[PDB]
Amino acid sequence: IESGIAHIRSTFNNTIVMITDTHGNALAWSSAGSLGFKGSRKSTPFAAQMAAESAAKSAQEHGLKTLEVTVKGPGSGREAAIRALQAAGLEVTAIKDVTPVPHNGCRPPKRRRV
RNA sequence: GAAGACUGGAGUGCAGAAGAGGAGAGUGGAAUUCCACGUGUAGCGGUGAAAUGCGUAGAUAUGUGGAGGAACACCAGUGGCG
Ligand SMILES: [Mg+2]
Ligand SMILES: [Mg+2]
Ligand SMILES: [Mg+2]
Ligand SMILES: [Mg+2]
Ligand SMILES: [Mg+2]
Ligand SMILES: [Mg+2]
Repeated sequence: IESGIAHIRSTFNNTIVMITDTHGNALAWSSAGSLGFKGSRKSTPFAAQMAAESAAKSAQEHGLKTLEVTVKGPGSGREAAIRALQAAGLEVTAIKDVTPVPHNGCRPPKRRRV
């Protein structure tokens, strides 16, 4: 409405972008798979470019001049989408890293190729 | 072998110090999974490439509460104790 927030999760397989309110309910979303990418083409920064553009440009109807980006996931598609959202008109107030680091909680799945 | 003597071995007392040494009872936070709720739309997941799999009974993402189990981020170092 006036100032929402943007959630992004660009893992090594996909880039999902979110736009919500400041109290945190969904408005519009897009993904690298929604644009027609089949193989591992999702993980590229360019697929994140199209996802970010198509998600920010569809947030115009809701109405938002400011937003903040919360970046989660270890993939290679964060800066691209952050810049694409910032360069569509809405200025990103601040950027945060929200990766879920555990304090040695539960054992991870076994190492690959053994 | 026997009878004595000594303190440089061994032990006791006195004054200090460090420590993931052991056993019993009780509390803490972050995170994974499950459950309920509010917008929320067509995909999510995964590989070198895919498919099986989950998803219009409406998933992923998304904020708010509840349950349970296991291991203890930084400190952390050919550091410490046995
Ligand atoms: Mg002595
Ligand atoms: Mg919890
Ligand atoms: Mg599982
Ligand atoms: Mg949920
Ligand atoms: Mg929760
Ligand atoms: Mg020793």
